Amino acid sequence: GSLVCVGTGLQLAGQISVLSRSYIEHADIVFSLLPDGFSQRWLTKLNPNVINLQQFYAQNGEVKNRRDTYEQMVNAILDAVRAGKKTVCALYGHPGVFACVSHMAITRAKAEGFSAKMEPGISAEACLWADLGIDPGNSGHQSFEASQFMFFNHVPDPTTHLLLWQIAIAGEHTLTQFHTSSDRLQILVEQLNQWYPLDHEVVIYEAANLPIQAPRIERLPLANLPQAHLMPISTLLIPPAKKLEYNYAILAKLGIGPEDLG
Amino acid sequence: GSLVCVGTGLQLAGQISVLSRSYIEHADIVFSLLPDGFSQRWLTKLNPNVINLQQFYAQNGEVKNRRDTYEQMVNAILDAVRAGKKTVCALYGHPGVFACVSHMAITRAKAEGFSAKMEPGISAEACLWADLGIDPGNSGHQSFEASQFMFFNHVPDPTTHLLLWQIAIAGEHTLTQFHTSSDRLQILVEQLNQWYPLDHEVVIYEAANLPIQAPRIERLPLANLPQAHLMPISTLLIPPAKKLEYNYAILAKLGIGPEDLG
Amino acid sequence: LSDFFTQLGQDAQLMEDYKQNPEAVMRAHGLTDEQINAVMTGDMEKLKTLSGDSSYQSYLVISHGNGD
Amino acid sequence: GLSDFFTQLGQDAQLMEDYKQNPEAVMRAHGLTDEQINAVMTGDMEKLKTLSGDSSYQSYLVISHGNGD
Ligand SMILES: Nc1ncnc2c1ncn2[C@@H]1O[C@H](CSCC[C@H](N)C(=O)O)[C@@H](O)[C@H]1O
Ligand SMILES: Nc1ncnc2c1ncn2[C@@H]1O[C@H](CSCC[C@H](N)C(=O)O)[C@@H](O)[C@H]1O
Repeated sequence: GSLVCVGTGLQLAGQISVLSRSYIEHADIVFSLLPDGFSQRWLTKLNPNVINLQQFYAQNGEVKNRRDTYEQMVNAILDAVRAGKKTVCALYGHPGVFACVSHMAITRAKAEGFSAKMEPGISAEACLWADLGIDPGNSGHQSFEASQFMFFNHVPDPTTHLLLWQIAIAGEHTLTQFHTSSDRLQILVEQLNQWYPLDHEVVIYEAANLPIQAPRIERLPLANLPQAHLMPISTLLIPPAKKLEYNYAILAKLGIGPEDLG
Repeated sequence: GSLVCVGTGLQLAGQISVLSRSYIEHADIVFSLLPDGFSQRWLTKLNPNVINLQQFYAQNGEVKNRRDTYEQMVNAILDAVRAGKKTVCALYGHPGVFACVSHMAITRAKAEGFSAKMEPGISAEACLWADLGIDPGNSGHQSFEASQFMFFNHVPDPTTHLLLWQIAIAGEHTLTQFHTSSDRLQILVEQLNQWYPLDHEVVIYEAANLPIQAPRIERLPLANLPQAHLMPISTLLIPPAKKLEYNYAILAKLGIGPEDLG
Repeated sequence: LSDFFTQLGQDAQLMEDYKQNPEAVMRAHGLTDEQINAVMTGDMEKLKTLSGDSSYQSYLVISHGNGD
Repeated sequence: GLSDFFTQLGQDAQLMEDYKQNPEAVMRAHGLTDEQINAVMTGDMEKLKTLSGDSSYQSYLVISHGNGD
């Protein structure tokens, strides 16, 4: 058996790479985690031998640690590879961007002596630069998982574009709930206030999954985040609080000044 | 006339989106900036009406500010749109990741009252996560243009995976040379030494452009960077110098501790 | 619905046709008035009901920030 | 020849998996020369560009700068 993890992108049908589509087409079996029923239909027309990974998420109000969900997803994928199947894992966006299942499956497959590789895809971050017309290189880019930012010590560079991913679960420590609470997001606001004013304009971004759908680009002051409608697919963009300032220290070592820059 | 900016990804032929390929196919004219002759041949087969933007770079050892190169690229694209052509700009990777030409063209086209949009693509960073089996979410991610890191005040979080892009021109202040010097790279090493030990393992990464080609994944101590072989396509990956540490202040406001984390 | 969306999402010619005249293209592909109204109001829940899958529940979080 | 093979292999998951199992066999069968195969196996992208018909395709790929707008 063998494993190839691919991404389907955010948009229905068209945002997959030509090669990645081919991998899905020719696979013995596909393990899927796609955004909606239109995407699921499109996959099943491409290759009818599909196991939906959606089933491993907590069902009907059960208490389930997402760590157990992901373990079950990885085990399901590996059971097909161990059986001898040419296996493809088809995750939405990029299969290895804020997604542990493909990395874990590939690590486990290599350790058990199976061919395993990941094919890059178009992530939600890739869609943001396009939709907002922002270049990550303009003043730099930082990405953190919102809950990791709250639980561990991270220091943002406020000259960058900062992305907080999974903002809808920010502070949800149990890994058993589908969303956080207004009081948790107020604590995040107060934490961000170290670098960003309360009136600092932030953007709730949602890339479209359908070709008839506009992206969500909601501009609001940071102070209003805890009252905002958030979904699991919501990303929080925090544009720069400060303009770029000259590094006179390093310019001095290079023997130049700002007037010398091309 | 109208503009669509697309990406071709890093790999020949296979790493473009299905829809992005369709945009090239149906274009009246294509302005291209692709990695090599194989990719140029592939594009010309898809759509014969191609203007190679490569021509606007300094030729035959001339002294030319890249700002003038980029202005000339944008002007060439907009001249097609103004004439009334259904115009596609096809840049390698993602057309809006560390690429000013597409964002500038789109800005200028909208201001002149033409339809302009950007389609996301698979960037060199999206390739890196797959090829190295690193998730940007695992401890977070930061990206800077290497020269901007030296010339302006940027502070890395050393718990993150840090990417310095265009490392090969780090510190080349004129924007008229194709590469920097070892002395400039040695100054970058000393600057980075505020957060990273001299013996800190860094990675020189080059995503493959051909299907028969392995990526470059060269591990070396930071100290050895100034003697390393760099190319314009080289990206410097600086893995975390420190493990994640518990944010006691926020945890207390949430009324939890490390032992409560799921 | 699913047939139209899948074509439109892959075909740059149909995409450019759609962007010029969305209502004319949706009607030419047989979309009902209430399907069109769902599109123009951006009611993604209604389109999911009309196609057959809003019974399909979809949670898309595949990672966490607790480490280990 | 060289170009047509690479363009096909880059897009076709069936040919890609055939190539992975037996690179030399798949390259011989698509008509690659011994010198072309040697360039591939030694990772010499420079020589491969020569055997394709380079005619000096010089390709500088930097489309941004860090000096601020
Ligand atoms: N449609 C969308 N718009 C914006 N962000 C999205 C999104 N879908 C997913 N995300 C982001 O990704 C998080 C889940 S992690 C999975 C990310 C996916 N691998 C990708 O490549 O994009 C969400 O909590 C959100 O922060
Ligand atoms: N093959 C490759 N491997 C690694 N990094 C690459 C690369 N090609 C380009 N880059 C990075 O991109 C920089 C140019 S800026 C253009 C990046 C391109 N739009 C993309 O999406 O990838 C290079 O200096 C390098 O840091």
